[PDB]
Amino acid sequence: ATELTVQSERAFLKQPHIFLNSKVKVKSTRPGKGGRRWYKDVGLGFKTPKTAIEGHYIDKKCPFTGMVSIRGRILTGRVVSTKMHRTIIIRREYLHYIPKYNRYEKRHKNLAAHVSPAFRVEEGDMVVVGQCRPLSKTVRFNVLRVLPRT
Amino acid sequence: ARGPKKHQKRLSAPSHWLLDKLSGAYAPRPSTGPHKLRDCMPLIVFVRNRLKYALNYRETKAIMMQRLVKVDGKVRTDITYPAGFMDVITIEKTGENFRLIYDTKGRFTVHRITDEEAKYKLGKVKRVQLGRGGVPFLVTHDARTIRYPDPLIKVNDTVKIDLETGKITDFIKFDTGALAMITGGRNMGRVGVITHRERHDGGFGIVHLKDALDNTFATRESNVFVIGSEKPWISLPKGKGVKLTIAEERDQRRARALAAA
Amino acid sequence: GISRDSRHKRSHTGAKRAFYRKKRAFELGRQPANTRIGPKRIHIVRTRGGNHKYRALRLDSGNFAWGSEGCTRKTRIIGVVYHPSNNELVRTNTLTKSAVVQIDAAPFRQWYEAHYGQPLGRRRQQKQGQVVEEVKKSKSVEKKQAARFAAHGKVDPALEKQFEAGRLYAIISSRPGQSGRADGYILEGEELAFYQRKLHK
RNA sequence: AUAAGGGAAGUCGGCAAAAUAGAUCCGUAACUUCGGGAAAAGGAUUGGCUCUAAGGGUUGGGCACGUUGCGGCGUGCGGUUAACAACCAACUUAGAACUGGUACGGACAGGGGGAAUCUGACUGUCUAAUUAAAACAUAGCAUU
RNA sequence: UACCUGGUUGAUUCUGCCAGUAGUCAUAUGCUUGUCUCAAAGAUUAAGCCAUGCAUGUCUAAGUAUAAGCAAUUAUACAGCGAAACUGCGAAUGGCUCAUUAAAUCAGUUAUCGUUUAUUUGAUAGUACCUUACUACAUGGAUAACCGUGGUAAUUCUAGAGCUAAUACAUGCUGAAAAUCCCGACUUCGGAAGGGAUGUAUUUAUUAGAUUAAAAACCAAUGCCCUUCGGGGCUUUCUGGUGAUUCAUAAUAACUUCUCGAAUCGCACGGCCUUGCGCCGGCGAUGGUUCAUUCAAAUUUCUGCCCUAUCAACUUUCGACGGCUGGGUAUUGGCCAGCCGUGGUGACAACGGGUAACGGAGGGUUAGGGCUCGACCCCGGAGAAGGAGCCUGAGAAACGGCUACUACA
RNA sequence: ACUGGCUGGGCUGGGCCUUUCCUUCUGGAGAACCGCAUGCCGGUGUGUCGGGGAACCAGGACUUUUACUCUGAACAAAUUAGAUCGCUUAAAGAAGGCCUAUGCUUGAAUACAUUAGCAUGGAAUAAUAGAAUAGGACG
Ligand SMILES: [Mg+2]
Ligand SMILES: [Mg+2]
Ligand SMILES: [Mg+2]
Ligand SMILES: [Mg+2]
Ligand SMILES: [Mg+2]
Ligand SMILES: [Mg+2]
Ligand SMILES: [Mg+2]
Ligand SMILES: [Mg+2]
Ligand SMILES: [Mg+2]
Ligand SMILES: [Mg+2]
Ligand SMILES: [Mg+2]
Ligand SMILES: [Mg+2]
Ligand SMILES: [Mg+2]
Ligand SMILES: [Mg+2]
Ligand SMILES: [Mg+2]
Ligand SMILES: [Mg+2]
Ligand SMILES: [Mg+2]
Ligand SMILES: [Mg+2]
Ligand SMILES: [Mg+2]
Ligand SMILES: [Mg+2]
Ligand SMILES: [Mg+2]
Ligand SMILES: [Mg+2]
Ligand SMILES: [Mg+2]
Ligand SMILES: [Mg+2]
Ligand SMILES: [Mg+2]
Ligand SMILES: [Mg+2]
Ligand SMILES: [Mg+2]
Ligand SMILES: [Mg+2]
Ligand SMILES: [Mg+2]
Repeated sequence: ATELTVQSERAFLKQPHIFLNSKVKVKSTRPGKGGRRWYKDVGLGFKTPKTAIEGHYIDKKCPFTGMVSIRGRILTGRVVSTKMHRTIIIRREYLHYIPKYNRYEKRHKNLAAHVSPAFRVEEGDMVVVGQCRPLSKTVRFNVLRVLPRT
Repeated sequence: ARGPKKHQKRLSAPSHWLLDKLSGAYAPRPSTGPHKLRDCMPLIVFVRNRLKYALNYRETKAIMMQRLVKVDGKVRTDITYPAGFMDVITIEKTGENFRLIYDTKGRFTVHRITDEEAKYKLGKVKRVQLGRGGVPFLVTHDARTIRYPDPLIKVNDTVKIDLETGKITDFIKFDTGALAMITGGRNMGRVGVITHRERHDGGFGIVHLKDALDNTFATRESNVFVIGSEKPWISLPKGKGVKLTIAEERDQRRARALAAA
Repeated sequence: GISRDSRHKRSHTGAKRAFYRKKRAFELGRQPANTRIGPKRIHIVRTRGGNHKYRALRLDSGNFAWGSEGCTRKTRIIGVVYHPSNNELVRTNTLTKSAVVQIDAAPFRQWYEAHYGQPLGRRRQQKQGQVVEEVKKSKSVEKKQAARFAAHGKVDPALEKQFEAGRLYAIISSRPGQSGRADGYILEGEELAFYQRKLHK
């Protein structure tokens, strides 16, 4: 994503329990242990994006550098709107079977998901989403990977 | 609904209890305890409906009052006490011991066992870790917790319990080539040897077993009950849990009937 | 009373829901308690499951921690100076979590004098009003103290002026409405400089 | 100019008097030549004191040399300050706490409204000194 | 059991409807009525109104007994049965009904690494010092039942006077060592006497919670053994779990109108010796901190509900879509309070209006495909004339619990 | 009671070579084939053989994606179909039976539901992506 500055708000944003002003200097490879930026890997064969490791953004809803875990069902859909702030709307299509007429009909549903600043998503992109804890009234999913465009 | 329920309506009880649909409107409603409500064997049902020792309900609670019968070596004083898989009930006065174990048709049956070897059990571990103060501990399927275990023992294994001192005498690893019995699902009573295990990331793996008659079958890991690697430690009931189909079942009943008379 | 269910809201399509059931014992709410700085006053409340909570109405002291050294001493609170949520809360001297406050530096200065044998933030030398010296009854202390001073390091320039005045800025990290405690740590460095830049401009 | 209770029972007839009245925010029917009716009808707020927020102007931005006595220039050549620093200036709008004999467009200034019928389309004009109207005029139409 | 017949015309063949025929765990009604196995029944119209009687209490050898209570007469503190009453638990389970309700309830399938949890079952807590000491061979005041004296036509209404109990209420000490971090009286420069703290609960800050190919080279600080006296080396403690966490757990500096770490009760009768009311010693009721389990509960992912367009755009006054900081709740969350963006659903039927609509398992009718019913014995949800508010308690927004209004009485 | 046979008919495959055949690592485990000592009469049980390395197991790395179909797991008691037992038959019920017993023994099954969700094999039929300003594949 494109963010001009990290601190552009009334309060100060910082990762919880990450001590940042230490008198003694020690260099460690561990992300959060030594006192530098913290990150981990969610799993399910999903690789942490490179932009996360060196980025400076602060987010309490991103699956990376955040306090949210990815667990539950994993879904796919079609992106229809990405012009609001830190939230996307996805459309999923399927076929319902009517037994009496022995043929199908198409149906669709709309879904809302949270997009991390690590990724940059535009219209007409392939996405994979995973279940998470309630982040809002109608937001319960998080994007994990964006497939290349056709 | 303003709290938890305390009554269980007859015609809704588990099928393997074998309760007649007539002669009353209610069921024993086993009390809370160490075993799951869905798959348990109430002591009143076992004593009255299987052994036929007590005619009806009224004297059933009188029978326990003399403390003659005990389970797992410890006396229990509630009539609706949930007994379960592998549990051993001991009656000193008559001189025999019973273990609650599934038959080949998926219900509890009476099974005589010898007194000298009927004094130990074995159960699967649910989770292993260190508790307060750094002391490791494990909990089995019958709510037995034991601290300071063998560090090689891991989750999903089974451990042999003395039942008198609660010490870890022996254990069985969970791997291919072991002999297991299924404890949940439709495949009740089968006995097989673990062939191989393939896991799916995200939970709910499946395992494939094979019967003595070259049959093949699969079941969830939560439903497998390993009782040995070879020469199972416990004494299996008649039929060894092989589940011959109806063709041989029909052949054998007339075959033994004609042989006897 | 107050209810915290979502039934009375309206669905995301704009539809209006219909009456379903009366209010339930759970999903309830409680009257907020606005903590203020003054003589201590705490009330007990019997919460769900038979436990208890503590409504804090007035407090005057709490634990605050110095980051690098790692010491926590009980002291008194001077006043609240900033709150990211609402400005009217700030001046009325009402205290909640994540409230920037100002604290007395006497206990920390005395502990600093005892732990390290050097003076911190003294521009009263022009007045010489409170000059006093006590003979120290040993010689083994200097090698340990100079080792600590030469190893640990020196304090940043921002913090001694605050100790000279005797007041320090801090951020509350406790839950006054939930636990009845005002706890935090003294804030310093670039994170301090952000607040100093915002406070007076 | 003011009047207890009733509120047009007075009278040819509500003649005279009373009631509503500024600004901000809600809400607004039948009918219609779709422009109106509409300020329709009908409701809420309005002081003092102490604060917060928003709406502007002016002057400054790198090297590399040559005249003129640290400065105005002459130039050549890079970057768009992740917009900073100082000074100057009137009013208009929104929000909060406290306060009072619940009062606050405190004097002045300042629309009563609704349901229908007859008649002329409307604005306009005339009997100066008893009649301002349904009378006259008007655009439109038709004829010689 | 995959079936048809009568009716337009002077006569004929068709489309087309009217009539006949059969089933119904489908209701009402008429005539008639001997026996055997089983037995539904004020749902439909009025979720309209109710006289009368009942529907929730409870004791063991084992919480509290001075009944001017009975019965015996081994217990001069008692010992049986024990009225009454205090205390503990249940009374939130059962039973009835279907008014409202059209993504609401519900069904199948997932989840709680986002919470509470009576009871049952299994494990589990050196009060370091306070308070030399308060007594530890054991702390301190009320109250019931009760005697006796009253008020009102009236109730499961009560006053004042005199006594006494707790497993009611309120306080409070006794079986060890090692260890840890500060301060250090002391000076020789290496060291060293001594002081204090440290169970558990609560809240905040900080540290550890390792990996999974190897070989050198210095520099600074700068360890032993062997020893030739220059040196040769150099070898090296543990560290759990999930697909995934700030997880389980450990350590440091402090804090608290602040918990717990046992002043309870009864039936069976033994051992030692310095022989004193001396010491030690076995089975069970009523508890108690944390973990595990059981009965669960609240939220939560996906798909699936009748007719209607003479319902086509809806939502944000006074949250409608999302971001940030907080408050509140057992916890997440526009649930609420402030600031900043302008969003969200729809012809793939949104929104609204009707329903003589509780949903499902399922009933009736059959070649197959279907049509229709489902208040009602099984599961889930809601209600007790209509609205709201609340105490006790783990659990209630309870009505065989209380408060207030409206209508009846 | 009942065995052989028939280049019997197939039927389901499982290997091959045809320009195609089948990705990949580590670790465990571990036989076969030849041979050995001793037993014996050219190999074996020894195996505490070595030139070994079928097959398996536990773990790493990649593979167009849907629709579709086969086989599994999970899923309610009751009900429907349906097996057994002469309540004197039957509607029902899950009971009972056996010489003579101061005893023994069994049943109380099974398939379907069918929408959505979770795995496995097949790769026709119906959609989708890939190298053209090479921004393409390999060492
Ligand atoms: Mg899991
Ligand atoms: Mg008057
Ligand atoms: Mg008057
Ligand atoms: Mg009037
Ligand atoms: Mg009149
Ligand atoms: Mg008159
Ligand atoms: Mg007038
Ligand atoms: Mg008006
Ligand atoms: Mg009008
Ligand atoms: Mg005002
Ligand atoms: Mg006015
Ligand atoms: Mg007329
Ligand atoms: Mg006119
Ligand atoms: Mg005139
Ligand atoms: Mg005039
Ligand atoms: Mg009725
Ligand atoms: Mg009624
Ligand atoms: Mg007694
Ligand atoms: Mg009805
Ligand atoms: Mg317990
Ligand atoms: Mg008590
Ligand atoms: Mg749109
Ligand atoms: Mg209804
Ligand atoms: Mg029903
Ligand atoms: Mg029900
Ligand atoms: Mg209720
Ligand atoms: Mg109520
Ligand atoms: Mg009643
Ligand atoms: Mg009730």
